[PDB]
Amino acid sequence: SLPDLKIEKLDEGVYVHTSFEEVNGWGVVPKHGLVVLVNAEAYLIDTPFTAKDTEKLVTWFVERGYKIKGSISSHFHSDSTGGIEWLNSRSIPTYASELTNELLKKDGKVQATNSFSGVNYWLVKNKIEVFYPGPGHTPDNVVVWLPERKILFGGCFIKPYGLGNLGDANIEAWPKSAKLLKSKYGKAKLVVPSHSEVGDASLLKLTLEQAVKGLNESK
Ligand SMILES: O=C(O)c1cccc(-n2cc(Cc3ccccc3)nn2)c1C(=O)O
Ligand SMILES: [Zn+2]
Ligand SMILES: [Zn+2]
Repeated sequence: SLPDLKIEKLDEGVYVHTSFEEVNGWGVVPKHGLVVLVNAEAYLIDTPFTAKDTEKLVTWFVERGYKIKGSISSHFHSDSTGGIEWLNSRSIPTYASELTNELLKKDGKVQATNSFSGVNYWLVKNKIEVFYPGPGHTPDNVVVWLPERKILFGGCFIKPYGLGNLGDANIEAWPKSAKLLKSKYGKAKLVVPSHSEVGDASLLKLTLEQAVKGLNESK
């Protein structure tokens, strides 16, 4: 019924994985994440919704000669963390911020075996960086910057045509968070959202526009 997991090259060493899941009210939801190759090693940027899809993602790169050295989840929702439990069972290092794992704990969900704190964190030095722009889609949402390619994975923060699920959003901080993100990564060549198509740096402007709009319509 749902479309199959999809793995497409985005740039040298950078793939987009897209998994699909029926959520009530949204219909069939695409979820983009990334796989990043650092030498012969693969790093998941977000997991698919499910264990099954996460395992297909892993064997796709293991088949091709890459070992999985780590995954990081950009916020606590299952569309970023759905495969952490499966990864933990395979001894694959999982990462999530302290707050993200805190929110997973409080939801009765399996946590990543590694955490980081602070606004900045290198998953792989000079290759894969994690940055927290402030609350928005969720209290814990973080973006992943790839400095050698100028690719920003915005996750569920980047929302150019609607803010999506507001269940855990902070609509009052989101505009300040988006404006900070827009100035910091304005030279990004590609911007990858969770649920919308890859774009250029204008997706940062549009995300700001939608967050300001969303704040005003709540008053
Ligand atoms: O990450 C989440 O919390 C999440 C979960 C499910 C859907 C989600 N989204 C929904 C939309 C708008 C939309 C409208 C119609 C079709 C597809 C998307 N954007 N994201 C989300 C989310 O907000 O990230
Ligand atoms: Zn979310
Ligand atoms: Zn999402």
